[PDB]
Parts: sequence; C-alpha cells; structure tokens
Amino acid sequence: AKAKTRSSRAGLQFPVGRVHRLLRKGNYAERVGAGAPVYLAAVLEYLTAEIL
DNA sequence: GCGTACGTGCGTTTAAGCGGTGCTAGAGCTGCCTACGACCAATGGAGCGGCCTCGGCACCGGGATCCCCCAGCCGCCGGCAGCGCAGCGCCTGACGGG
Repeated sequence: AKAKTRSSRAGLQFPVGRVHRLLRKGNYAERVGAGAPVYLAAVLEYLTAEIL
C-alpha cells in the first residue's frame, strides 16, 4: 500500500496531519471528529493568505 | 459678556400595567440503534538538521529638491492732521418805522 498526505487530499498546503495531533494533545476535548481539523487547517490558510 | 435652552412646573392623555383567559409549541426526556473515533502495529519521506554560496540591502557620497522662512514690496485703507468749505446764527446793512 502507498500513502498520500491528507493536505493534498484536501488540496491544501497547511499540515492537517500535524495540526490534528495538536488538538489531540491540547485537551480541548477527549474525542475529535475527523472532519474538524480538515476544516480548521483550511481556515488558517485563508487567514494567512489574507494578510501577506 | 451675551444668550439660549434646558431645568422646572403645569396640564392633558395614553399606553403601560394588572388581572384575567386559552392555547400548543417546543423543550425535556426516554428507547434504541449505528458509526466513527480511538487504538494498535508498520512504514517511509517530509520535515528538520546541517553547510554554504551570491546580491539585496546597507551604506556612502553626491547632487537634487523643497518646503520654510521673511524681508521686499506694494496695495489698500483707515486714521490722522491739515485744508477748503457749507451752513447757520448772529452780525449788521437798507430802508421805512419808532
């Protein structure tokens, strides 16, 4: 089997794979819906793009 | 120092407020079923570390503005001092009256 990054699978650049781990250790919740981080990383890329 | 407009007061008046219906919507809960996220074991390559070389920026030196300033300068005008004078009330003539 071959693996592909999730960021590409969303057509995104920011590290969905990394940021998902952050909420897991961030203790904001005990369980995270897998859909949430993909949404989250998308937001940041929009925000960062807006400023520069 | 000026002046208006907001405080005080009076006189309507009206919608808040009370007390009264009557309703069902929607929140609260339960039963029950599902899926989806955590967990585990593997895997490799994206990311992070370590070099390492050009040029974007720094810096300089010089020339180029360019606002900043202000006396020059005049126009203007009004005040002002002097001058000519307009009008009036008295002064004083012309002439009859006293």
